[PDB]
Amino acid sequence: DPDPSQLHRSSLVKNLQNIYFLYEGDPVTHENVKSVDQLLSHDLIYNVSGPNYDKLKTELKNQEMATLFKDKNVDIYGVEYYHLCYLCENAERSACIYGGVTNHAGNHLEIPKKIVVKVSIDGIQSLSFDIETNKKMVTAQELDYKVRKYLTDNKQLYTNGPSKYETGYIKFIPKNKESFWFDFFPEPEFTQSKYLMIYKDNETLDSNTSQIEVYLTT
Ligand SMILES: [Zn+2]
Repeated sequence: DPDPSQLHRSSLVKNLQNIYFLYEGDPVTHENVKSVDQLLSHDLIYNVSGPNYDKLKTELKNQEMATLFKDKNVDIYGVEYYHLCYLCENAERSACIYGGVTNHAGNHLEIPKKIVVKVSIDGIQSLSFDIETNKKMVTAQELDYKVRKYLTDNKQLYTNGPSKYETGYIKFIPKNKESFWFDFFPEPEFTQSKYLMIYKDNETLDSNTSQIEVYLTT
C-alpha cells in the first residue's frame, strides 16, 4: 500500500484539467469487435468508431498479451487520450488507450453485479456508493473509471481546474489475489499518455468477489 509521502499532492500538479477531462468525459466502449490491424507487437488496432475517432489503438502489457487477444472477439472499455497518439498519417481520427480488453464470449451477466465503493475521506469512511458491470472478469480500468466519474460529478474529485483534495488513491482487493492501487493525481508535469499507463497491465478482476476502497484527504 501507499504512504502519505508516496502520494502525489494535487496542489503540485500543473494543468490538472488534463486529468479531469479523462474522467469527466465518457469512456470508449465496444462489444463484439475483433482486432483489425497492429502497429507494434504489443498493441492492437480496432476499426471501432466513436465521436472524435474512427480508429482505436490499445497498448497491452506486452506482445504475448497482444497476440492473446489478437484474433479474439473482445469487449473494449477504456479511458483514451489523443495527444501523443500516433499511428500512420492517413488515419486522422484515432484515439489511444492502454488495456481495457476482455474476452467477450462467456463473460456476460444477465444481471449487472454492482460492487460497493468504500469512499473514505480524511480517514472517515462515511460514504458508500454502488458501481456496476455486465462482465464477470472486468478490468480494474472499467471499475476505476466509474469510481472517478461518480466522485468527480458528486464529490468534485476533479474540476476544470484545482481539486478539493490534496491526495487520493483507489485500492483494489481481489478475492484471494494480492491488492493494488492507483494514485488519482499525477506528477507535477505529466502527460495523459504517461499517466494512463496504470491501465497498461490490463489486470482484470472477478467482479463477484473484488472490493474497492478510496482514500481521499483534504
Ligand atoms: Zn461482450
